[PDB]
Amino acid sequence: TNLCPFHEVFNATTFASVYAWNRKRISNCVADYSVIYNFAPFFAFKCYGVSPTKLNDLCFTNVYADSFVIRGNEVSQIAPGQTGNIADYNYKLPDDFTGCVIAWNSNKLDSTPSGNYNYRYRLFRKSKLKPFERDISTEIYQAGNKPCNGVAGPNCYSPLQSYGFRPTYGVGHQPYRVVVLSFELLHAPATVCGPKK
Amino acid sequence: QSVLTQPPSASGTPGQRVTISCSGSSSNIGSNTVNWYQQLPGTAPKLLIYSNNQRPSGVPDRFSGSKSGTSASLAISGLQSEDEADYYCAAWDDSLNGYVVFGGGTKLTVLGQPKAAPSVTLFPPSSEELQANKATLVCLISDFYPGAVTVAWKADSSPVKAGVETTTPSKQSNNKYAASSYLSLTPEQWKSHRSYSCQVTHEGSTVEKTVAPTECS
Amino acid sequence: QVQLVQSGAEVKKPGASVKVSCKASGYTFTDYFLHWVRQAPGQGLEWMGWINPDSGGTNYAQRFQGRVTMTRDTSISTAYMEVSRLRSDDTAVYYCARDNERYQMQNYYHYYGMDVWGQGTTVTVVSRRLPPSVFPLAPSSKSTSGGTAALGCLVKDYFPEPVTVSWNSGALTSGVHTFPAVLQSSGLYSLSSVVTVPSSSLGTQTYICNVNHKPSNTKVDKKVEPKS
Ligand SMILES: *[C@@H]1O[C@H](CO[C@@H]2O[C@@H](C)[C@@H](O)[C@@H](O)[C@@H]2O)[C@@H](O)[C@H](O)[C@H]1NC(C)=O
Repeated sequence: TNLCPFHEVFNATTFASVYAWNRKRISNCVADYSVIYNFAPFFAFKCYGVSPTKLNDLCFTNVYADSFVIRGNEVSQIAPGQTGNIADYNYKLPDDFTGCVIAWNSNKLDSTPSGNYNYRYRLFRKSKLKPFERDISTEIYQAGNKPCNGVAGPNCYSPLQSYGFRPTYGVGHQPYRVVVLSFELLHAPATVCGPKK
Repeated sequence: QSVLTQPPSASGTPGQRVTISCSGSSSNIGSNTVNWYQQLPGTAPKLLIYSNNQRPSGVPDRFSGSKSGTSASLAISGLQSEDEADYYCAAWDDSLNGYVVFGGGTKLTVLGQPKAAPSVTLFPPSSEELQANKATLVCLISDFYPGAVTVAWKADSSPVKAGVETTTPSKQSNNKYAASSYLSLTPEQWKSHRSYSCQVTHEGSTVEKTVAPTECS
Repeated sequence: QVQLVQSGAEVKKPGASVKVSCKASGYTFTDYFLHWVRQAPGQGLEWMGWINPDSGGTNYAQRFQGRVTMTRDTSISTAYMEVSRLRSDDTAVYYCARDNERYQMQNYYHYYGMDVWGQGTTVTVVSRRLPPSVFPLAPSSKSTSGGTAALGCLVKDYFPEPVTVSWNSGALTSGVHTFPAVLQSSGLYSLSSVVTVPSSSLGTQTYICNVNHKPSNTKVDKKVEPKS
């Protein structure tokens, strides 16, 4: 009977950085995905492992909403079988991904004339991320054989970098708020159904 | 199944910086994050490090974590006496269905305590115990540092061999060590020797208390 | 108060079964996975498995796959761990620890650490349980300087661990030093408790050591009389 708090995830005042993406489990509610369309035209509304015409006529054990902020030229990485700094080092989707990716422009909220600093992304990693893995480790990246001793320098780079979102950037470099809706099926009674049951 | 290798022991004086290594493989440390735990005696483990180098809320900044290849390391700068505990590393191992692997653990000893001579108390067999055809001598050693003593019993200067049971040294509440030794005797042996001594040798010096079998005493 | 409180100590015979409880409070019980870690005496930590209290899914270690069953009761926010065919090798402290990553997806699990830990449940696997023989260690006749005397309490030939010793039903705590037990060649345990008291109190104050050996359900009170 209760509606799923999808609006709370999309209407957050400040979104999380991609290296430290947020996650909320949606459970025991009616999932009417029309509530999210109060958020303007979407730059991307792509679903995988599921029929988009069935999004309001399906029951699942749980639904997961992962939210973060990337550049425009990086939204294509939030998809199964993709490469790049976001997919390799920040947020990785599995090949058998069952869900939808929803991205909209946030230049008017996530950019300042001086340059947004809190929105950061990981630039270096010794290995690619596993699907749905999260890396918040803040160690200096040792590119060579010489240890780094905890300070950046030659062949020793800080792993996290800021976007520096300014309003006068091109749309490819402007901030975009992404929400990844994950549909979970386990051998357990379903707690999230659509309005059409 | 897998084993994370830690040094069995590690030491350091107050104020120094101690490191504890954690050697794994490619399917555990080389593939996943490393977390660290501190365990005081008689206490559940406490999370000190997670996600390689992150500290939980309330964990002092003098604890530092690092990961490199298939190895990890915990660094305790500004060592304090309260940091004397067992320290464990752990990581997920992707092999088979996956499992958490704990390291063998490393016992940290904060050195620097002054020498303490062993305080020895010796108890003769009880009157109520002697009535049960059993005799036991109780020698109790306390308030000594470092924790390494050897116990030698004597029966009228004759070194008694069998019948002795001694514990291993164990920490007290005042960071000093304690131990105890027990001598088992038949009431006939108790009424066959004129005196019994408990000799406790600690760092060269020896402390000795002596009881004397006397009837009605 | 984010907390994990476990059930009391257990003593079982080889071949029997034990079911340990782990009750969660201060957080949504189904938000976090629960791990089970045991620790043999004087040994390190051993991982037994995790259970997802949202679904009931488990992941047992290969060593315990077959003898160990983890269950959940979301109604009372309690997780259960049941070990079958208990061996002597199973004598250990059993902990329940909370997985420190919220909202895990069971089919895409990632282990980052264990933040909240329970106090542990001691499980002792023994065939026999023998009660202790408590004897008084009377204070010496020679009154040493400082006006102090050493009253003792000898807890002898008991199995298995542990025993607790108080003095005067808990009224006397100052100067009490309960020594760790010795493991005799007979396989039994024996320890001593000693209290240092003023020599002038030996004629005005009663001293009774209270020895409790829960593995045998015996509570013995013994007075240590000034007696030479
Ligand atoms: C979304 O949440 C809004 C709360 O945002 C608050 O108000 C704005 C004006 C800023 O001051 C911001 O920093 C504050 O946190 C609600 O006002 C709003 O109603 C919500 N969205 C919708 C569609 O109702």
